[PDB]
Amino acid sequence: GLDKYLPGIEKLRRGDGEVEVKSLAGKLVFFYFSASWCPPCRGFTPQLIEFYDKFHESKNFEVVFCTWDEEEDGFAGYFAKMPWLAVPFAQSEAVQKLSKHFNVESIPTLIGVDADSGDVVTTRARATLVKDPEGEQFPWKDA
Repeated sequence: GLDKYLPGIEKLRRGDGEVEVKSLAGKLVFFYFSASWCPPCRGFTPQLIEFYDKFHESKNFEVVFCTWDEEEDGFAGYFAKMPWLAVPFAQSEAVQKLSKHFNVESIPTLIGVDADSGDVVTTRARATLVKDPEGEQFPWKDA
């Protein structure tokens, strides 16, 4: 189901190593579009980390950082501060195309899709998460 969003990407970053995209079977996957340079990302990222630490297991989801940073050497530093996965910096073309697919015009943006079906679940999770820190309305389904 994820083939559509990350064509021919089989591995994602996690800490200093990697995981197979196959390990996301059955999960809700949030693509998190952000950058070290983005002012509103600074305040949002820690709110997402809190939500992830509390609920990624119990609510069965994963976060995949999709960078808008264009400085390679900053990538390590910025992703190092996150607990989840990332599209590798060298697969930035895939991130750009995904950003276009979802009409991401500003960051931060958080889009949730079902890994198995590829179906879009929510496109507004950056807005809804800040008003729902306990995830009482998770996964904030689009109409």
